[PDB]
Amino acid sequence: EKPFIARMIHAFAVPIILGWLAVCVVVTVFVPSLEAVGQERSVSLSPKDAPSFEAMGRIGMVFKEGDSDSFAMVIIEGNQPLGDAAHKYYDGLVAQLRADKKHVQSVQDLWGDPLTAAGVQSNDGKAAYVQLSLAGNQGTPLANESVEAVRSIVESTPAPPGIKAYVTGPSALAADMHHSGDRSMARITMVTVAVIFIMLLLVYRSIITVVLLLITVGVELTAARGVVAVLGHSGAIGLTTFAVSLLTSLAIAAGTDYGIFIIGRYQEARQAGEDKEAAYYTMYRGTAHVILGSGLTIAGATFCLSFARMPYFQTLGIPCAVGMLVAVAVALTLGPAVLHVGSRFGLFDPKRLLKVRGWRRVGTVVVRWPLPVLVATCAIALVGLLALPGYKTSYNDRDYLPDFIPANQGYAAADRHFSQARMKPEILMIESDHDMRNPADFLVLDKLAKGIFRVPGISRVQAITRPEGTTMVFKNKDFQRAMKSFLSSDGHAARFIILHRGDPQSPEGIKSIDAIRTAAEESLKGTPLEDAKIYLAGTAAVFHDISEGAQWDLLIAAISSLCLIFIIMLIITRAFIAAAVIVGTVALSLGASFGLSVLLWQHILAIHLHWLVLAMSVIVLLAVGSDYNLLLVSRFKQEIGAGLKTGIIRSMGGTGKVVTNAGLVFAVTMASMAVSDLRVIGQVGTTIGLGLLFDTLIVRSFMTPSIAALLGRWFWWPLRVR
Amino acid sequence: STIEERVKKIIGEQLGVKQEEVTNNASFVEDLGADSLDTVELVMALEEEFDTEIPDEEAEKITTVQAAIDYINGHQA
Ligand SMILES: CCCCCCCCCCCCCCC/C=C\C(=O)N(O)CCCC[C@H](NC(=O)[C@@H]1COC(c2ccccc2O)=N1)C(=O)O[C@H](C)CC(=O)N[C@@H]1CCCCN(O)C1=O
Repeated sequence: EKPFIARMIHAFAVPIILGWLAVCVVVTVFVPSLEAVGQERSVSLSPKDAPSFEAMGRIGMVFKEGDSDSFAMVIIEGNQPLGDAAHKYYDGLVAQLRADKKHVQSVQDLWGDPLTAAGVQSNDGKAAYVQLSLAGNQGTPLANESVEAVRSIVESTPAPPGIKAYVTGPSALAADMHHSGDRSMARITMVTVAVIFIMLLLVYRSIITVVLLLITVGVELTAARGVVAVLGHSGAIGLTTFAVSLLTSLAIAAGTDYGIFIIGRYQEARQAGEDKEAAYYTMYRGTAHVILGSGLTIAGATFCLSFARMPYFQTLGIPCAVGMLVAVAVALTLGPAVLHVGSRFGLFDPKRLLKVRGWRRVGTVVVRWPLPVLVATCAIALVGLLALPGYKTSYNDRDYLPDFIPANQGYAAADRHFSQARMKPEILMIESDHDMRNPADFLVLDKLAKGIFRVPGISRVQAITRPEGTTMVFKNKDFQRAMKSFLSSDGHAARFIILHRGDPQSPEGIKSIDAIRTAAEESLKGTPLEDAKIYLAGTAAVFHDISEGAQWDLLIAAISSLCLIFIIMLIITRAFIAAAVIVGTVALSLGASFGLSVLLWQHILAIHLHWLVLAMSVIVLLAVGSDYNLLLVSRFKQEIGAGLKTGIIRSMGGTGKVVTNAGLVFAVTMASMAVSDLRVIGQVGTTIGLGLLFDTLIVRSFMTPSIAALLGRWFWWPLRVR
Repeated sequence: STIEERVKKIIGEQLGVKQEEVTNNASFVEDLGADSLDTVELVMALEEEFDTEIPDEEAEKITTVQAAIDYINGHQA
């Protein structure tokens, strides 16, 4: 049989090649580079419905401390106790920062006040800092512009001798994370292509076939990146450096996998003795639907991230799905077309011999004695859960960027002279219709401050009644400036600046948020301010919410992706238990990938996994593992009719080397993102790489064939097979 | 065509043996250099060439090609 679309691609091959190339050039010229769009259409880090976001907005609006979620800390450091020259320079800097109303919405200038100066000066006296509130939420282009403007102002002001200034804070850290992620993109792609070229040259052993495969992959990659850039430029989608990097790597790996499937089936058909036209038609009949299933599975898996809560997951839905729906159509059309055009000149005939003796022997060893093999590999797959009790997630984005980053460099200026919690303050605000100016409510405020000072892990409570944060007046001249910054202008609300001992952001620190809330409630209970509203904001509260939401979004994304992949495989194969197995044998095998990744990062390298890693890696692992299993099961579907068990052996003999090559190429592509400056991207890539090595070496090789041999004809229920 | 022709076909395909090379008098292990797993795969393949299951102990009677032909001409029933 010669299927229709195969005939049409066969007749119009050269026009198709030139059409896709023209589209590539048109898109690359008529819209900017995708990374440039990412820095033009980036998303805000915080979700909108988070209490830690509403609280910060409310505090900012009530206390007139701007209208943004973002805040940035300016650090002043010196090689000696800061003299009056430091104060003059700081006054000039704060005046200039105030002049820039477009970006700096407010400046919590405390070091300029001799009274509260002790509350921000380093205990050594060699450093000081001031909190700025910048327009635009964390990570948005407005915040990026604001942090760049503040940084330029700080670093252009003439520093006195022996004094240095830095900029820090979540906003600057996010901006620098974006810029460093887009700075390493060229290197990621260069190393990916170099490694693939060094690898594929040892598989096909002729440079022409490798070069044509890589050109097909490049056309796919550029078309996908270009379409996603078009959508981003049109404003229909947000973006993040994670989305761009994952899209690039996934497009490269998946395009190489489709090209490898195409060439592998064509070369097997040629080795069997079929001529060029019949070989191409067999290639299409045996790989056209496998590639489409592979594309839709990955697209609908990465699309399931669109249901996540956190923006760092929610924004990976549309861009990745569009990139994979583009890279697949280009694969399905340029692949067969370029294959046929090259077949005119005899480029894609196999140079080596497609020896299959080893895989047929393994197939007869696994089909015979299926259940022992299934048990033997289920033991390996499930022992990866032993790392679960010791798994510890780290929320400190500060550590996963290079030390030369200006934001990270500024943080070092705090560690050298401050406790590591000073640059991560947490703010508690109480609001009521009463006027807090009255002395009785001031005693209530003091009771609240004392109560929260008792909370574990809390070191300092800088408040209206605690100008320097330590234990100790409403009419004094210096105390008036405390009114100007620690009570609302109407007197209806009061804010408490809270500092921790140790990192507030760590899993230990964030749990204190509930303790702080409870202690505040006990202090306010049985008191006239009991009716006063309470809000919590800062890094601690923010990442407490992130910890709460990440579990749910990971779970929902994983479950939805599993169901969608199952539906796609059921459509492709039309066998219920078959489709169930194709994805179940991968879901069970997620334990091995998780265990290996934890054992490599957390235990061996002593680097905890970033909270993004599992969510961004499981979605790809499910899809790609199910794709390899789909290839194998579709080959079963083909070869069956020569015996239910013998077809399994023949199918392994045929597709054994193809899937190994595709799996190694994909895993090494994902494992090549460790080169990225964002160590978070490195963790994601390495987790997916280890997982897919496990799949391609064990799951599809022993689990699926063993289950197929065990289930007899029930593997294809309801399909009637003799 | 006849049973013998296509059992010959499967033996040849399993062992990589040429059509003119395989013969009734030849033995799988010595003359054709067949492996033990090759014999297991070959018997399993005949189990689906004809709907007849061969017990493991019954696989002791498959030493040579002529034995396979004469065994399966009767056990095809
Ligand atoms: C979510 C993505 C899903 C898969 C899409 C595949 C995309 C590649 C397009 C290749 C070129 C074909 C174009 C037309 C397709 C439209 C349907 C159509 O025109 N019709 O409806 C006729 C019914 C008989 C089909 C016939 N199939 C058969 O007669 C039976 C049924 O399945 C098989 C079979 C399947 C795979 C491998 C070996 C097989 O023996 N034998 C067979 O030639 O294939 C199919 C052409 C393609 C195929 O591979 N799958 C079919 C797809 C839909 C029908 C049922 N269904 O669910 C499938 O699996």
